[PDB]
Amino acid sequence: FEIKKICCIGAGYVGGPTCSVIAHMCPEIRVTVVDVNESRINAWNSPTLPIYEPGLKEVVESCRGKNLFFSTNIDDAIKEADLVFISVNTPTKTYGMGKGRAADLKYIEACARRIVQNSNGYKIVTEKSTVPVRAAESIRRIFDANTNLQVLSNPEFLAEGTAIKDLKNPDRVLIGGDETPEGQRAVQALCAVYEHWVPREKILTTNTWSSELSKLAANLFLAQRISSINSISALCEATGADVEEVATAIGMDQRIGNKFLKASVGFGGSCFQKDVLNLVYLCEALNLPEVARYWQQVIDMNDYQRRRFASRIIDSLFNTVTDKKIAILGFAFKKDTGDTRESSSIYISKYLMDEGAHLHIYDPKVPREQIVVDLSHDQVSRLVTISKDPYEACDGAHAVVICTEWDMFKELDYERIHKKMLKPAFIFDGRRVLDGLHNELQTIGFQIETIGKK
Amino acid sequence: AADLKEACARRIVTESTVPAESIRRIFDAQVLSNPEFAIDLKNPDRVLIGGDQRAVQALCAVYEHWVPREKILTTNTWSSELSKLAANLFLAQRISSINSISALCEATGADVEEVATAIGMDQRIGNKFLKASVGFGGSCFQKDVLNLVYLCEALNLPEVARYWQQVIDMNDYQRRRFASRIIDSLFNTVTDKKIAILGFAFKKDTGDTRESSSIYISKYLMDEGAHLHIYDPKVPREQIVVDLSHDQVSRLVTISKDPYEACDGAHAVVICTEWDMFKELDYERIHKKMLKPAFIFDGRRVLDGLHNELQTIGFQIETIGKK
Amino acid sequence: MFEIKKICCIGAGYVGGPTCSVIAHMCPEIRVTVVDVNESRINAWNSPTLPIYEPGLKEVVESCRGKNLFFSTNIDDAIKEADLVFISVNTPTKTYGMGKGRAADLKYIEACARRIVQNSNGYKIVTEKSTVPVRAAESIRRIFDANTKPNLNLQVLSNPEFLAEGTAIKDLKNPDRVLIGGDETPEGQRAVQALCAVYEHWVPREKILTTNTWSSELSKLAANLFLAQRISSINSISALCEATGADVEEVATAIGMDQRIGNKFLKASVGFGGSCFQKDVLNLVYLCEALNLPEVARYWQQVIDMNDYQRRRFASRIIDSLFNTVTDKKIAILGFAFKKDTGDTRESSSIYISKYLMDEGAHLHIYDPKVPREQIVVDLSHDQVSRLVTISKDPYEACDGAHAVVICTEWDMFKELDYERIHKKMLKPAFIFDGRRVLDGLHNELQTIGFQIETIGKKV
Ligand SMILES: NC(=O)C1=CN([C@@H]2O[C@H](COP(=O)(O)OP(=O)(O)OC[C@H]3O[C@@H](n4cnc5c(N)ncnc54)[C@H](O)[C@@H]3O)[C@@H](O)[C@H]2O)C=CC1
Ligand SMILES: NC(=O)C1=CN([C@@H]2O[C@H](COP(=O)(O)OP(=O)(O)OC[C@H]3O[C@@H](n4cnc5c(N)ncnc54)[C@H](O)[C@@H]3O)[C@@H](O)[C@H]2O)C=CC1
Ligand SMILES: O=c1ccn([C@@H]2O[C@H](COP(=O)(O)OP(=O)(O)O[C@H]3O[C@H](CO)[C@@H](O)[C@H](O)[C@H]3O)[C@@H](O)[C@H]2O)c(=O)[nH]1
Ligand SMILES: O=c1ccn([C@@H]2O[C@H](COP(=O)(O)OP(=O)(O)O[C@H]3O[C@H](CO)[C@@H](O)[C@H](O)[C@H]3O)[C@@H](O)[C@H]2O)c(=O)[nH]1
Ligand SMILES: O=c1ccn([C@@H]2O[C@H](COP(=O)(O)OP(=O)(O)O[C@H]3O[C@H](CO)[C@@H](O)[C@H](O)[C@H]3O)[C@@H](O)[C@H]2O)c(=O)[nH]1
Repeated sequence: FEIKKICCIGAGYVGGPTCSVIAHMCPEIRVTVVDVNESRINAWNSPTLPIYEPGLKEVVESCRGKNLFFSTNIDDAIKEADLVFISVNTPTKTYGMGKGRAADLKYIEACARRIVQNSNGYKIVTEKSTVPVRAAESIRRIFDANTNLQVLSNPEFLAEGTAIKDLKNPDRVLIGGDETPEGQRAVQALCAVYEHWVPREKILTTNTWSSELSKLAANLFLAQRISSINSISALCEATGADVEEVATAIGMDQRIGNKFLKASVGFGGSCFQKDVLNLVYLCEALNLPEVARYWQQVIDMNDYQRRRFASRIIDSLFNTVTDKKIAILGFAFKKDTGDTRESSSIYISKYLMDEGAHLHIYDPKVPREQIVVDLSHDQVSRLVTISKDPYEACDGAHAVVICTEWDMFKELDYERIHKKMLKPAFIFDGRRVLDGLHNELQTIGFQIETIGKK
Repeated sequence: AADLKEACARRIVTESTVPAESIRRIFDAQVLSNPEFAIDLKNPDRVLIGGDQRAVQALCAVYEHWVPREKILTTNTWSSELSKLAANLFLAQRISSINSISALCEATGADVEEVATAIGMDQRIGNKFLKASVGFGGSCFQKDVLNLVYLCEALNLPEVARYWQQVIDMNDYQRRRFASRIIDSLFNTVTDKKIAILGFAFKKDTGDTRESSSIYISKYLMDEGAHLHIYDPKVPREQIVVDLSHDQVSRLVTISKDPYEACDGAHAVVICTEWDMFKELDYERIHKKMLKPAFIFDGRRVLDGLHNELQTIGFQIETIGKK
Repeated sequence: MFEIKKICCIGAGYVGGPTCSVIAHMCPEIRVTVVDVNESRINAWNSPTLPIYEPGLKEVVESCRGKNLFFSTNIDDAIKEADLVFISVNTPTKTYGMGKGRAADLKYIEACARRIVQNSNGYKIVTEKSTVPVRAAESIRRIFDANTKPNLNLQVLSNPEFLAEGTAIKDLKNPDRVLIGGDETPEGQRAVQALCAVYEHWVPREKILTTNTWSSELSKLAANLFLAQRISSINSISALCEATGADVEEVATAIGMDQRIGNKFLKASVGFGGSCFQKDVLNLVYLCEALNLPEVARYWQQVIDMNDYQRRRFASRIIDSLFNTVTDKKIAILGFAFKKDTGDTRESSSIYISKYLMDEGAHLHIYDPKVPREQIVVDLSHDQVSRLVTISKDPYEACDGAHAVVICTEWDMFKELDYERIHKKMLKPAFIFDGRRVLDGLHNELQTIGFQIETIGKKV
């Protein structure tokens, strides 16, 4: 049967865009996006959405109330839907066994049990959340216990900031399901939904475990690249080579690809580190410590890169930063989003705060309450100010610290900035956005240090 | 670490894969970089040339006969020497990463071929050098990782040193757990059992055996006392003897002239090189003449699909990245 | 040519105050102005009760306070009037962030340099007496080269100090040597020579060494290294003595008679204290980890670890002889200063021994002849103090009913106590743990009296 009603438990960075794009593409399907956070739902029904995603505002306003809905009423959405997406979060457990390593599956378990408490007849439950391998066996055991529901895997590959383009023109779609009769009917049903706008060559079908594991493996390879090119940047700094030339060189070899080779202060975002940690913690239970400590190097290098960079700043400021004003330009974890999950800016700020530095922080899309929240747990009242515009942040600053590649940081007037900074002045370029702009800054008198230059 | 023993350099008074500023001091008391990346010579992805200036352009002038200036990259010399290494790093690291994934698959019922397929369709990742195996071989890869590791130990960059050292370690793990897998399947002992080793080259379509995983699987099985019968189409007999020597070799190694005679009375067939001729073998013939139960360890994913036939023929088959 | 006639010293502490009082005493024709932010301190200098205890200091200060020696909170005006500016502030170990517990906190220095280049014009010599990491001057030079003014020409020197507390006045008046470092340029050597001219009034010329800034800074550290290494080395031997039957004092004598080794700083102890020895080693250990010298770092780290071991060994001997329980047991701590003839407590082994016994729930009664009472209370805090710490007005009150007497500071008076009397009112068995060897030779008398006496480097 053709899927006519779709429910998505979890209206976050996945459930919101992914269902907006399903509705814009499939006008004969009813897509209700639900969530327990009533303020989140209400924001999804607002002129100011709860997440900044380019193109997302257009897409939502094009369907909300035609076939795109956002509701707090979790039950009826499931009861009447033909397909329930699970797109809830799977953080790293902060407690109990595996604290700091294992993924917390309590929010998935919550969906699985509310689905069966609120549904009759035939429905397709799809796991889009990034789970461990064989987690779809767990939903199956639940459904075969409190007894007709099928369980599928359809991970997402959207990266935040480019989520709309990536959802309209995906490299591939991954659908994993049972190798049974009942399962292969449910898979080709989900294919039908995607086939409205994804070509069939770019829809990949496998079994449940191979799918759950492909998502982790892909994120490992991606994260590994960054760390790999990040490690080269420290190599460059010690041999006077240049990480951008080396990266450009590496990337011309077609078998390597030219993507994901931009050195940086450190990868951030909701998923990479938690997924790597997840896979490592998987490996211990499976008695696979080599695989475990192999991928663990992807995290160690990231942590190194951030620390090395944080120390770069303190060392250069004549080894002390207590009571010194420093500007942090960029708090989002990447450009063109307002998500600050695991942003390297948190980790540099927290390092600089431990030295007693007074921070002035600016970011175009990140709301101030998030920064205050991210930097706390007061120490924040004393040391952290949040600036309305950048020139305010650098007024009387000893140093300018760029942690996010917002294109506008080139556009700044460093003549003006230099006139009002304490002397001597420094710029610490954590994203290489200022390449080529050096000689200017050098003549202006700024001392410019960046990732991958001696 | 790099055996730089220079002998090329001083004789002169462009490059090899090196860690050139030593040249400019010998010469101080025309030095560019131009490393290599088979018959690849004809349509190179890119031609690397590094210096400090018309000399880069003389060497651009020579390549330009068949490579367009778009595909020719000039840089400083340090960045040229580094770029050669880091490429091989990223390449070798892809292989070790996918090898690590295979172990994961074997323990969870995923297929490394399905997982690699899904991985590589991410254009950012790219789908080259993602075919799991028993271990990467060849002159440059392991040499180049170690070389860079030493270079890091001597620049006080141990975080970096030990990060890339995992590319070697995981390759070592992939080779030993395969060997360990052969031995465990044959009831924990392999002493005096004939085992057929199929394929001694490091990749297919070469005679090159340098650092071939076949060397290390064979040596592992030699430490147990297995009777190895080795056959490889192009690798010369005497190179096998030399590669396993340093007597242990004479007591345990037969170099067979064809695969069917090396598989006769064997407990296991261990495929280490991806020669296509191994796919086309009469495996129903092999199995009648092998001891029972017969085994096939496919360290190259060359028997994919044929499993049902082989399994029904009565063969017991184990392959990388699929239980 | 150029003569220093006005000296400002930012920092009125154990260095700034004595070094300037001596300078002023020997040079009637130079105006020495010692400034500090701490108004309660400055005011104590202008009082008859000086803020620190140094034998002879009260004499030297009173000799020229109001004539050519002054103490003022007016940090701004002294800078602007001075021909020479001493930076003499503290460089503690960072208690936070990167290098916590290792690296030196340069914030106070950096504060001086910016306040100097703000409040100053014309020609001044900026001199770094505080103990800094190698190259720390170079940071001051850069601060001056970016915040420059018309006709401002601030010169930067290294003039490290070697006085020991408890001998500061004697050391400042006949120092083994003076160390001055400056850039090997025209401008620097001018300023180097102008600082020599000052010291030349009372110090022999040959004893005035001139080097570059680095060499100067590093020398101060290395000397402090070599010094502490001797203590930790003899303390190491003392351990081997209690295990073998040797006697550290006998061994120390035999060692120091070799003139290549020399016979000073071989007096084994519960462990070295004072503000500089531990931090200066750690500072250098930290400095090596940035210089990619891991072998040198761990070489010097041993000085600190041996001293931490000498202390904890002693604390454990006490606790073991009280059968590993000390709860509510009275114990007398004689000596809280880090050496005799001083009020200073910074890093005094007495603190650490008191902390080890407070973790056992003992009732400590502490007596010191010079350390002020609230200092001890501060030093033992961060109430555990309320329940466990009494501060004694005299040693006999401190030993009244005690299980043990722990001598930590070699105050000459402890050796003269009425130990017959102490013993009568102690609980038996009645221990004396001598952490300073001040009671050697009284072992026979103390033993017939009934005391259980133990000491560093003597076998039990
Ligand atoms: N952010 C990204 O780029 C991508 C993330 N993923 C994965 O997709 C998942 C979704 O992550 P995000 O959307 O970024 O996180 P999120 O925190 O923004 O979304 C989770 C939402 O689900 C709601 N929720 C949780 N449990 C619920 C329950 N029992 N009932 C109803 N609502 C519930 C929460 O209130 C929250 O608003 C994660 O597992 C992530 O690893 C996969 C691909 C891309
Ligand atoms: N005490 C000793 O035996 C010797 C120490 N040194 C070195 O000399 C330095 C001075 O140490 P001490 O005098 O013993 O320490 P201290 O703590 O007694 O003296 C420092 C004084 O400077 C004041 N101060 C700090 N920053 C200031 C500022 N910006 N403006 C004005 N006043 C400020 C403080 O309030 C304090 O009164 C240390 O770095 C030490 O390593 C060198 C030789 C001997
Ligand atoms: O060359 C690069 C590329 C990325 N980054 C950093 O990597 C982090 C994450 O970037 P990105 O990959 O876009 O993060 P996400 O937006 O979370 O997307 C990733 O994680 C998602 C959730 O697992 C997957 O859906 C996507 O495929 C995957 O790209 C950011 O902080 C970037 O600054 C670099 O430093 N250098
Ligand atoms: O998907 C793959 C691809 C290769 N391999 C194995 O890994 C090795 C790769 O060898 P190969 O790449 O052919 O080695 P070389 O022929 O020495 O050349 C490589 O190393 C050179 C030196 O670093 C570079 O110039 C080349 O671009 C690079 O392909 C072989 O043993 C293969 O069997 C796999 O296991 N999976
Ligand atoms: O043989 C000895 C000598 C000293 N100490 C102890 O070691 C510590 C240090 O003693 P001392 O050297 O007098 O301390 P300071 O008074 O701080 O002076 C030292 O530290 C100063 C600051 O760096 C330097 O200027 C001096 O040269 C150097 O002697 C004290 O707690 C002593 O009890 C011993 O245990 N055994």
